[PDB]
Amino acid sequence: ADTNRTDAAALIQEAYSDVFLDSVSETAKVIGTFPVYNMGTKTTNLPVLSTFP
Amino acid sequence: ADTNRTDAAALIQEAYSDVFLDSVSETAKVIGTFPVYNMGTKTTNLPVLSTFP
Repeated sequence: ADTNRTDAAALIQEAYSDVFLDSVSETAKVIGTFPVYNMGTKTTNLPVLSTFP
Repeated sequence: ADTNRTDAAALIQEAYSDVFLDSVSETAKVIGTFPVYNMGTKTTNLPVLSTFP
């Protein structure tokens, strides 16, 4: 006879690991790749040149 | 041949001013005018002489 793993089982803890959770927040790929402007109010006016000399 | 204010318009932002911006005035007067009693409970009884011999 021997003390089996099933006999000792109450003596044995499970563990925990986060390896399959994401390590970092995503971001909008448009924010990552196009120019970003920090707005101070709901509407910003942006002039564009339309015709020239 | 001349440019104009209409051609240049997208270059021309409007200003903002507080000169006529007034908050509401405190027009309330009975608490400053009349005798004030600081109530300590929902109801206060005021005995008065009603009739005399």
